[PDB]
Amino acid sequence: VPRGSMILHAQAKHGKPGLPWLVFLHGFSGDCHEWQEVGEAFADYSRLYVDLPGHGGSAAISVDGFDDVTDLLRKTLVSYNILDFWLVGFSLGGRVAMMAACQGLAGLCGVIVEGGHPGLQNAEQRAERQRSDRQWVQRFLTEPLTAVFADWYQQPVFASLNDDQRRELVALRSNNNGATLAAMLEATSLAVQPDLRANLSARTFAFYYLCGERDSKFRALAAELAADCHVIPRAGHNAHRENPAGVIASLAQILR
Ligand SMILES: [Cl-]
Ligand SMILES: [Cl-]
Repeated sequence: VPRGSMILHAQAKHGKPGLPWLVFLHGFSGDCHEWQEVGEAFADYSRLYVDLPGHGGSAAISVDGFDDVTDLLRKTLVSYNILDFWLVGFSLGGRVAMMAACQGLAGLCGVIVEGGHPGLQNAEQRAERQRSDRQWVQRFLTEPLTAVFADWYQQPVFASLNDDQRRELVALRSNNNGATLAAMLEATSLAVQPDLRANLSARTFAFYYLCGERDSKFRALAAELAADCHVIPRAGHNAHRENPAGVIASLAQILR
């Protein structure tokens, strides 16, 4: 997909005529396949597996911030003539879903966020996240992805995984490019995101949170939100990966 393309790369699967679209957004280092094992259990719905800037088929697409991401995501929906849709976003894709929904997405039915940070409480928290993400960026601009992702999947957010799940994940995310990953990590960093709580509290849309039972970090952040939380048993931060069945049951509760 060209570097100057106005619409993001995505894989579409049509469903029943009367049903809305399920627009799936992956997390950092993922691609449009991420939500496919869970999404393909909702064959009645039309499904849109979007590749975010610096990821998958949208890897040549460089963005400055959430403003560019939202604009591109909006234009991508116009491309598939999507008028009624759900934004289902995981972690980074979760943050791009709340950031986009909060700045107007004509035709949104609701936003389903899985382990997506609503935003840091202040500028002091953001300044220290900038510091941290700049170190991460530097590793993605100098080391083989295999070596970077080994330490990536060792962060306290992934503590609940075993070495075999990590090795499987490290190998999968290596199928990327550190230069585009580092630009998208910097352009949509949590250090540049505002605290979206007051907007989510005054939201015009429907909002639903999913969390892995072992994801203590994002379970605590969800408790602060006036949205239903669906805690997924025997799963960590990536609940749709560890417990596809658990997450399918949560989506049915919400949609059907
Ligand atoms: Cl992951
Ligand atoms: Cl697994």
